[PDB]
Amino acid sequence: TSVGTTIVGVKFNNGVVIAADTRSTQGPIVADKNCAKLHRISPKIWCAGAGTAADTEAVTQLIGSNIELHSLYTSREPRVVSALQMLKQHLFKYQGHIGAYLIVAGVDPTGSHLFSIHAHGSTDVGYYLSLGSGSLAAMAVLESHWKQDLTKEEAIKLASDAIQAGIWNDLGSGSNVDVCVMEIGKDAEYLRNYLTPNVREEKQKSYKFPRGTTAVLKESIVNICDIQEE
Amino acid sequence: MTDRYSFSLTTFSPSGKLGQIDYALTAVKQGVTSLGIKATNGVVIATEKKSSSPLAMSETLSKVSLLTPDIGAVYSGMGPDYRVLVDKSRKVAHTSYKRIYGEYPPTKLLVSEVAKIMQEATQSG
Amino acid sequence: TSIMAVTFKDGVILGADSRTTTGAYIANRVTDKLTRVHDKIWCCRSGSAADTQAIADIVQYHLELYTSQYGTPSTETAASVFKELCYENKDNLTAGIIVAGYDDKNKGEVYTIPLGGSVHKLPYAIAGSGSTFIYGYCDKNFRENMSKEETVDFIKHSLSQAIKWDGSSGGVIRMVVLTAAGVERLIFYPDEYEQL
Amino acid sequence: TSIMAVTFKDGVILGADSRTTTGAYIANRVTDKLTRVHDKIWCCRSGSAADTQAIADIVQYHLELYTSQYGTPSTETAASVFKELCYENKDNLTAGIIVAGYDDKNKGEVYTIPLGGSVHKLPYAIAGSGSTFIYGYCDKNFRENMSKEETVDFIKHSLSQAIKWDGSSGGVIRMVVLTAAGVERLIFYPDEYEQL
Amino acid sequence: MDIILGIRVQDSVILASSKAVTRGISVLKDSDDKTRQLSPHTLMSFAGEAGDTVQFAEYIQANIQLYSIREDYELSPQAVSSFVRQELAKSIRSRRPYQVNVLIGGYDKKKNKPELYQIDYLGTKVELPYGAHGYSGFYTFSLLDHHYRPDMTTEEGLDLLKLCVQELEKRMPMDFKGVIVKIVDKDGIRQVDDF
Amino acid sequence: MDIILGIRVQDSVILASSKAVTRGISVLKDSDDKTRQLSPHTLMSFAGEAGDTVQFAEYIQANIQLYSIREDYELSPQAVSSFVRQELAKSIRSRRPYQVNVLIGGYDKKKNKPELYQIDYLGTKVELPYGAHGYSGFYTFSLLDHHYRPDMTTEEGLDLLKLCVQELEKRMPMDFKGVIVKIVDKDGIRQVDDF
Amino acid sequence: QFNPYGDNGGTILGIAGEDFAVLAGDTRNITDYSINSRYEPKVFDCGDNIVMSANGFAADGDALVKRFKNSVKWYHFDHNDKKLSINSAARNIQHLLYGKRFFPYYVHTIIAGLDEDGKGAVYSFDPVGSYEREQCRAGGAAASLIMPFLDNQVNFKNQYEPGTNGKVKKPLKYLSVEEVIKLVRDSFTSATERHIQVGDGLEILIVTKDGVRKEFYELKRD
Amino acid sequence: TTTLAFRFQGGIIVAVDSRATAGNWVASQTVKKVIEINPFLLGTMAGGAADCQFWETWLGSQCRLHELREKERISVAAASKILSNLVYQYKGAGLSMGTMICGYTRKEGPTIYYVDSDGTRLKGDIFCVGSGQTFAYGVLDSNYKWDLSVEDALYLGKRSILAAAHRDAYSGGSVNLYHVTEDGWIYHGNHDVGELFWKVKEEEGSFNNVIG
Amino acid sequence: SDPSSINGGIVVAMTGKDCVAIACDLRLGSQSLGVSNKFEKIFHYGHVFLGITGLATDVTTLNEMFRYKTNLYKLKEERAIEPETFTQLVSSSLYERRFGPYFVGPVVAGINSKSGKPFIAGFDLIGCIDEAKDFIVSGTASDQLFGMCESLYEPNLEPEDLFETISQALLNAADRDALSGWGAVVYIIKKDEVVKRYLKMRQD
Amino acid sequence: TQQPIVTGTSVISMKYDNGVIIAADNLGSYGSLLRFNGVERLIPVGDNTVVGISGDISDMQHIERLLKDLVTENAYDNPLADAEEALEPSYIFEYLATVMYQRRSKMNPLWNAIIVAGVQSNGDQFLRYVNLLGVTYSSPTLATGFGAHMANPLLRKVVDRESDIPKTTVQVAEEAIVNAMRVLYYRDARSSRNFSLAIIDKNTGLTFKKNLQVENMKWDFAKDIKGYGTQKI
Ligand SMILES: [Mg+2]
Ligand SMILES: [Mg+2]
Ligand SMILES: [Mg+2]
Ligand SMILES: [Mg+2]
Ligand SMILES: [Mg+2]
Repeated sequence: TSVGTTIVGVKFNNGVVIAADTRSTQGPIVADKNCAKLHRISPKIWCAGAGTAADTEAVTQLIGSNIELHSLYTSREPRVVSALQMLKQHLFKYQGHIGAYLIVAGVDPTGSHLFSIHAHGSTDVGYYLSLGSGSLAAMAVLESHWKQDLTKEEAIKLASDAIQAGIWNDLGSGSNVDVCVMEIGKDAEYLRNYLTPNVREEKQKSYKFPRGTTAVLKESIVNICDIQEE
Repeated sequence: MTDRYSFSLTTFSPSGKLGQIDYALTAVKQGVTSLGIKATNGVVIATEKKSSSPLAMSETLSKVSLLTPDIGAVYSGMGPDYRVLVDKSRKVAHTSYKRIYGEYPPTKLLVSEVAKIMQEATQSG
Repeated sequence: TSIMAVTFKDGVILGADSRTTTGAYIANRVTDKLTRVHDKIWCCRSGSAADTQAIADIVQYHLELYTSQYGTPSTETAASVFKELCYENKDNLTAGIIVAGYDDKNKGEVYTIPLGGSVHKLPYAIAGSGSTFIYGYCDKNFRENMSKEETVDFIKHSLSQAIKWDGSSGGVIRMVVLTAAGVERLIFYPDEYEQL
Repeated sequence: TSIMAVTFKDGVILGADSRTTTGAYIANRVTDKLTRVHDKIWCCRSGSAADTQAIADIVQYHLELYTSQYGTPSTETAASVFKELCYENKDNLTAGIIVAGYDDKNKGEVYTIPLGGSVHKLPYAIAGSGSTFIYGYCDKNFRENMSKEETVDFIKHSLSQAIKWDGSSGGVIRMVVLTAAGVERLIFYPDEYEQL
Repeated sequence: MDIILGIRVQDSVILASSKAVTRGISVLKDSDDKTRQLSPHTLMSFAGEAGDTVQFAEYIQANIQLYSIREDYELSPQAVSSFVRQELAKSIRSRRPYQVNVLIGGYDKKKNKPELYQIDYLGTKVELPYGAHGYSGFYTFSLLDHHYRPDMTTEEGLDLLKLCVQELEKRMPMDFKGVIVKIVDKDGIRQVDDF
Repeated sequence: MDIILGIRVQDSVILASSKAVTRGISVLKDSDDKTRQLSPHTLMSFAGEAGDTVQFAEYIQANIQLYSIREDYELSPQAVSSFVRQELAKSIRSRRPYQVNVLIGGYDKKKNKPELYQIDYLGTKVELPYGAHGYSGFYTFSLLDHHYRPDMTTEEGLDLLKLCVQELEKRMPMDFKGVIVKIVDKDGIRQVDDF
Repeated sequence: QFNPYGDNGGTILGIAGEDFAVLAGDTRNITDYSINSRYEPKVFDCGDNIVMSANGFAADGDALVKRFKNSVKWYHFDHNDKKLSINSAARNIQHLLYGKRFFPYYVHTIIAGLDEDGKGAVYSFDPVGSYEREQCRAGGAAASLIMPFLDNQVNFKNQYEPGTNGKVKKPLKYLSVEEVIKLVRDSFTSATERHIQVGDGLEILIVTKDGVRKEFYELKRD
Repeated sequence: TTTLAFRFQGGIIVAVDSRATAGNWVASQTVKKVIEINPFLLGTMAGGAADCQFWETWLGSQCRLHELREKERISVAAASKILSNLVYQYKGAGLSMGTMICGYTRKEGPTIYYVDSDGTRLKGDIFCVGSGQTFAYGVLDSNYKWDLSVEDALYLGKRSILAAAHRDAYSGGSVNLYHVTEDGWIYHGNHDVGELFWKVKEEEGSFNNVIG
Repeated sequence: SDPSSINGGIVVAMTGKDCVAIACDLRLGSQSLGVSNKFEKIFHYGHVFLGITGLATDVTTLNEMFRYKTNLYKLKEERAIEPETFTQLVSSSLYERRFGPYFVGPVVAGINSKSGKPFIAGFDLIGCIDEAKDFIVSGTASDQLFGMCESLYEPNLEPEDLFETISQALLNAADRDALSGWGAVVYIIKKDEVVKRYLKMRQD
Repeated sequence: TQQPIVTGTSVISMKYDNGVIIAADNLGSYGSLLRFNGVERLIPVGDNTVVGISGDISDMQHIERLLKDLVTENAYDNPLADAEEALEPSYIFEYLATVMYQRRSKMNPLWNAIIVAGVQSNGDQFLRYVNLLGVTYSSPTLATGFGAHMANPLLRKVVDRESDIPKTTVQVAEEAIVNAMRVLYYRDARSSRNFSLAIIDKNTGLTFKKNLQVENMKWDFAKDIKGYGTQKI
């Protein structure tokens, strides 16, 4: 299991919202400071992934691909329960070896939905969920401020506040907050870098070198063009 | 059981004709007219919705089909053959391209894949 | 997990807590462990959540296909399908399932399928980590042919004690009542059952 | 092993089964697990028989030497001596002891000392492998200030259930009653308690 | 087996390989030739796990001889080395990998150049002026780094090789029973029978 | 260390011990003398774990030299060997045992007889006409069993010893860098400086 | 099984100037993926114009600093209030560390100050007491991120004078205290960006002939 | 690490590299692997850095106590044996030491003892210890003579460390040279391997495999 | 034992104003033993550049595999593959070996021939894409490279300034790694000219 | 070396303008068995200090006796035992920290995590942590076990740095602590509803609250949750 990440999902009046931080790590080292953890399965079905990053990306693309073909075959817009069933049966078959822990949310003709799924293939239903190393920090905020019949504005606020708890308190999480809002009868709105509370301060010094600082042995032009005419 | 027809059903006649292909083209000739026109800023494809009965809801029968978000298809000939080819064309755009390059295939290459499927039904057992 | 199923005069009732843990962390405090495999055949799940969900989904599929061909399956038939999956795949599964159903011919029936994949038809059954603490209580307090209200009280009191002592159990007490009249869901909150 | 001690109006009663096993073999079916460390301070032993016998013998020695110097020790003092031995030698011991005694000033008192060597003063205590199955029953049925006859029934019924479910428990139910009137031994045979 | 050395000079490649074969406690043979001629102007020496070494070498030899007959043409040293690398790279993820390290010394008749390729059992290929496998490089590379020149004659190469073997015979704990030395040049392959 | 041999002939005891010292990868020395003179007519050779060998040998040497001064008398080879055995037998049940095997070659001036004692690190003592430790016996004992006579001269003993060393140099995988040979007789101890 | 050791993260940095020395360290204390404290001082004034930090397992770190401070106190008692010179302190710390050779203080220790000629001094220790006087030394979690930068910007490694193309090295000109502090701040700002255990705050202790001065700077708290 | 010491007509040459590594990470390029025991005795650092540092400065203290008590310079034999007997007491506990104790006295002449943490104590003419020892041995063995001049011997030691520094990944940084005479050791400077390599390559014509 | 650190080596890539730079060391070793100082880790297929660190046999294999695949791509597509597309191909190819992976750390660098936009990307051994705006690092001295890049890098550097920045980032990172060094190469890539420069560095 | 048998879960705490607050539940767990339901894990020392302890209960009872003995010992030959020479929170902590580190150094630890909360003679707030390893640290908010993961994030929203302490009243601080205890009851499988809470204020002294309960719980939303994906009934 790769350690990191804070992701949440929150149900509201007329839809569902998911959110995530933007830090990806390899051990104690930050590989990418502005990672995109909110993945699209279909236009109005989005998921966020924790655990092995390649697995969350790969399993999302595969099911997303099969969901698209299914949608074309049936002449119907994809359902969240289909994505859930296809994800869980794939993950169960690989007995946890595909380290994908996902929060799946979306809207479809049936309504708005929010599920979690765990690498071994178990799934859960809820009004508010959290996954990743910062899930306990996030869940603390959710358990403190969640109520029934939240508005769109209240749900976005709660979701991002839960991610912030992860950002500040969990070492596996950091940088920015990404948000995606899926409302019934509307286009899903992906809000990349919805919050940016971690811009690096200006450095004390410029480290631009004088030209000719580096010692060079040989120079040559590299032929990137194809074999030429004449 | 088992498919015991492992031999070609399309073969060259003494004159060099592939009979089954010619006869397939004859079936296409009997089919309802469809057309395509290319403009500078777009392409149009069109056909007639020849409804078999007025009790039939001809909107439920799609002769013009989306293959990818930027590619569409229309036909003339046997409808059921077209329908299964659209299913195969949609899937092959993903399996042999989108799952590899993370983008939809260019028109010419998807056409190439559909062409290959149709060629194989002309030589396979 | 604390789960049980109890036959009574008018049929059978399934009961369960709502806590799911990952170690000492409660991953879900409002879980639904009472799962429908047919209209009036339900089950209580214990063990691996992934395994028991996978098994239940396969059983639901089997009984749906059975119904399309041969009409409504018996509770025994449902228990047999559960057993077949649990027994044949015992090496790769961690699943303890109680099957409960209502026929009109057979009325309320309960079958328990422990870890090894054996089947045991019983008047009532208890399972899950919390069940250990109520073997004494349940054996002393169970009677055959109880009323609906008595059976609800029996399950409510039993699971109350299981929750009290077992850290892996908790949350709400969910119940599903299976009779000729239909299918009724019940829920009981902490403030109710903790004062019993 | 199934052991318990219960305070009541007139004092305290200790209860125990009589089975001792080596694996699945019953090495002794008529064991006395109720052991005297002073005239009206007794204990119930669970865990390693060698360890608990060694501890009890040392405690009996300590309380005998205490009595010669300072007069009759309190039940708290006896519990403290047990704890000192169990805590300080926790790495090398497997002992779960319930201490029960009667003072005239303090009346009936019960102290339980689990594996780690902590002390817990309680109205009643249960321990041993069989105790797990009667947490529900005992919690539901215990009342403070019961009569002698009620407390005997409570222990008899409780250990009956523990014996029924736990293979490591069985044989006769032994009891020792501690009151101002003195020390009374009771014994109850299988044909009596199995039909409860 | 143990020590295999290679050096590419002006007009030839020289391969030196130990003669000992040891079955744990006893030295069973002291005249073993750890090499196979793949083609008239390409020689391969080898060391690694018992049985696998000869099995691999003869398998490669058979394949190159087959190519030579089919095309009536000798593959370049580079082409042969790439074929050998692929076979070892294929082998490393097999059920039971070939535990074989090789040196390929060849004279390219088209370019009129000697070429030495070092390939380990993983399929790690490098073209070198001089190379070795195992611990051989640890004792010899400091001498080769010092004395080696790209314009050396064959006789100078043999003298530098003697100095390398002398250092091996001094500081190595194992008795490898001397080396068989072979030269690969424009005229083909020949063995130096006094070394 | 590695090979230590002993042979008792008519009028002397001959001990042969290898010269190599190997620190894993490299041979650090090729002139090491694996022996200590315990008294004027008693010599001990040794092999085993590094450090412990020399530490044990020098400890024994110090003790025998102390006895010699205290009593103004040289202990018999038998008496010295018994003392050495006891020290090793004591050591084997210690916290950290001496991992040292020894040969004790002495000339008993009272009986006018050469004597060879073989003692391993457990304290297992045997008096022998010829002996060894480690794998040395496996290669040499068949030759000694064939040629050995109790009435051999010192020169014949050295010749039989040469045949043993030649067989070791042929069939042993390790290069032990030859042997230092010492003779113990009525006149004391001396080293054969050409072998 | 009981593990007597732990890892409290943290990163420290010592630089010796011409007539000054700085010892800096972040103020974040952690276990696994949790923050224990955003401000837990790690660099200490030990008296006699010496500053010290023992980074790694904080319990051992606190124990060592405490015992060294105590050693300074007793050095004054036993040797007529003589000032403990930085070289003498360094040798003393070696013996404190090597005393637990077979159950080591799991820390990387750095001390800073001035030598007996008034020049800047930094000493660096491994867990079991091997030490050396150095010009520049980072310790702890992000040491591998900081040292290469310092090799380049303090010692001008791989930098040559323009026009000569590798023939003439960039001359090693002396840095002021203001210049060193700039490099320290940029080292920790960069480390904060790329290492999860580095952040919250930066505390720098500066040593001169006038005494020990402190400077504090905020670091990112994510 | 690469350390060497060899005896010759003019005394002893001691040469060492300067690199310390923790796994693949280069901890230091400025490590001192020659321990100045006293003005007449030198020891080399290999294995455990602390073990070598600590116990060889301790050895200096024992040597100082010896000459105070006996009013005479300690022999290299006696100095080396104090160290070997000490580490032998700790055998099994996990000390890590591979060192050359080097000195030049009246009674002995130039003397080198290889001392090891498993109790080994070997007198010899040439010793080389560390991860790059095999490379340095090659240059030493092929160029060593007893009748080397002090200048040529110093270069040989420098060149042998350079050989190891080039090929061994865990050796490098700089070369430290010492010359041990009867009147004491003399330091012959710190030589950066980066600058030394190119200098030697050009002047010597060696390392033709490397482009410069 | 650890396959990703048997051979050693590093790769770093950076973006600048209308340009990208990719650089690598030249070492191949067998743990402590240096084996080759000419083992280049950067390859190119048309105008797309690929650096690969890790196990050297897999470095060679993957180069041959992506040459294979980009050659077929070009024949069928009738155009050279673009950096964005190639990145997805590298990701797909690595993930197909999910449970028997190539032990590598690939790095893509190039300029899109149609948009002119500079592009860099990095991968773990199993295909996860890191698409950073600023810089990508890989290899046994990746920690050191992260430290160098984070402090030395600034956006919109001109080609000849970017050369100095990336060169100094590589050099000083390699000199703090035992298994990296033995020479270095830097590619400066513009929309229709690429310059390759071998750097002078210490050889220990 | 041992293993904890009977255990206590989180201890949580924070500073406010005039003092400190500390809280811990009344459960003594025996693995997953919620064995003992009336365990006091906050132990007051004098009228200025409260020591909160998690982990092994047998070791907690041992520490409880050490503190009791410390008060006895301080009173010996000490006329100012209830005035200038009374035990300070800083004295009590340093003593415990010494013991904890010594015990871990003998490879025989007291298997606990401890938070010492109090107010010093000069009115300064004292809050510091120590555990089985002898590791110590201070912070405006401190918590052990689960509390570290779930309580700290909530408490840090009230006091995020040192300058927030004077702006935080006792009512706001207690509210935050009580909410955190509810969150822990929702999410920690080894927690109980019953807890104790102690306030040490420089003006009003030590207020020790027993038999507190988690209240205002949200469970109603559970009735709408059905199945684990597709189930509607
Ligand atoms: Mg029984
Ligand atoms: Mg023997
Ligand atoms: Mg964070
Ligand atoms: Mg000594
Ligand atoms: Mg090197």
